[PDB]
Amino acid sequence: GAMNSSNYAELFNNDIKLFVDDTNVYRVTVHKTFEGNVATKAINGCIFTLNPKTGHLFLKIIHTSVWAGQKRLSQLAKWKTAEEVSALVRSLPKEEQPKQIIVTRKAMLDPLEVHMLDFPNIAIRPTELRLPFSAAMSIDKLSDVVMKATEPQMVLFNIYDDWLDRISSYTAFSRLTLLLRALKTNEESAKMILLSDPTITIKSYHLWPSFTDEQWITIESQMRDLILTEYGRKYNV
Amino acid sequence: MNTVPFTSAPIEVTIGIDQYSFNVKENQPFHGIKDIPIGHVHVIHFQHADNSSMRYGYWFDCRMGNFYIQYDPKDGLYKMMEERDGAKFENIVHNFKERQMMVSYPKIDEDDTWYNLTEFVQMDKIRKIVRKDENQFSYVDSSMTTVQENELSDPAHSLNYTVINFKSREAIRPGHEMEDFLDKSYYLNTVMLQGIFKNSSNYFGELQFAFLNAMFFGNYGSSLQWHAMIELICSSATVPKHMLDKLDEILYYQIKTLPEQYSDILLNERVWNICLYSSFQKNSLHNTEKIMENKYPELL
Ligand SMILES: Cn1cnn(Cc2ccc(F)c(Cl)c2)c1=O
Repeated sequence: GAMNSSNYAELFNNDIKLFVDDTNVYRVTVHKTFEGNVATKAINGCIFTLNPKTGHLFLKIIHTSVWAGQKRLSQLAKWKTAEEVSALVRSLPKEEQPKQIIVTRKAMLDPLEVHMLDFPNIAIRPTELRLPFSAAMSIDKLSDVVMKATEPQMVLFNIYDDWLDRISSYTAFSRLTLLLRALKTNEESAKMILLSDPTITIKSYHLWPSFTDEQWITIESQMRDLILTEYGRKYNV
Repeated sequence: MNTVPFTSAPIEVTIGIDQYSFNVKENQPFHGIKDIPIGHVHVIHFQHADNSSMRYGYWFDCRMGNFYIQYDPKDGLYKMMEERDGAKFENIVHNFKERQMMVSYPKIDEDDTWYNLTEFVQMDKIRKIVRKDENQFSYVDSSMTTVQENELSDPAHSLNYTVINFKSREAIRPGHEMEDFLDKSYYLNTVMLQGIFKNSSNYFGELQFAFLNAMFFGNYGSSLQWHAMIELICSSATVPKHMLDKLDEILYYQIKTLPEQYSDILLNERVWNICLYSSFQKNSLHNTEKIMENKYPELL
């Protein structure tokens, strides 16, 4: 059934699973035409497919060429997402295929179910959680590879850097969600915090700064304040 | 005109014959039903006074044999049987008819309701859905489950309707996932029509038979089959014009006949609103939409 507050720890057991987020697959800019009408221009997007136990991120770049000549693009985007996820599963050896795929939006359920009819043993699940994966394009290196792509491409990341060397997957997932919740609520502040230290470095092979344990506490604390804060500035509390 | 004589009526029962019905009191002098129109299937059904639970009945065609009803006090129901001795049947029937102990199938001569509800229903096909090949008539009741329901327990007592499943490999061609799910024409026209049913008449016949088992017996599994076969057509962008026109007539008379106070349970909101207002065929069911909107506008 649905993934929610009450079965949260299942993500970190030893059953392979993936989250699929489709919020950044079909991205547009809205602009005015010479005649004073409105039109859209597509820009490159990505599918965010994440193993929450390992932090492996299969970032499928959706190049704007895939929309050429197509109608009903918001609907196609969900099927295109489902098609790329089921291609990914088919490319993996059986023992690496997920036992569950959890979609962050319910509108992906039918598209993925249909593309996965060949895999009746993979449970396709929604969730009641308001996960902040849409903010993945606020991570500079992710945003950069998506915008630079000139063709369809799959890029692999570990969204946890080397954190699992020191913390558990439960705690790494929780840091990830805080960072992204922060980025979603106030990207400028969020980034000011992370890059607040002129002496700190993000490794070439990483997405986030190389914080010490103690520095992560400070950072995580500052990201909590931000999320509470913007909650005031937005609600006047 | 044919006759379904009754040996007697030992328990109080409500008897249904096609869309008609009447009450018989315990040990009332009653020896069955006469003047039944030849050329159509018929259904004679039962609801005991003491247990409105379980409505059961028999689908039959009088052209296929001489049939009668006798209550069985061991199994506790009115059972259909075949009299193979034709002369004896005639002597027995003629005797009940002269003593005026039979009710008359009460067909108004303007009325084509029963024809319209059974136009494509054929006893040979019913007997493939209801497997019991040693009888020429077919028993159905409220509790019988469908082959698809058993996939989701006694196979011999099941309703072997054609399995429709919109999220199945049968329904979905590899590489046409989105196409085949949003426009089921391939599944309707090639898989089901050309492949399984062979023609639209057999399709409509199963559809009409499912509805009638729903209406007369509250056989949930039939209700599900009926809606599924409607929805498969409505969700197909490409349907022969003749099938659409015939479908409109078929459903019009089903909705016209449905007991008003059963529409809440039977009629599936999602399927009808989709079929009438969102689907490819939203503009092709004028008669059905007009009767639905004037009779059950709550549901929409
Ligand atoms: C009179 N008696 C009583 N039972 N049997 C068989 C039977 C009975 C009633 C009928 F309506 C028919 Cl068709 C046949 C019989 O010979």
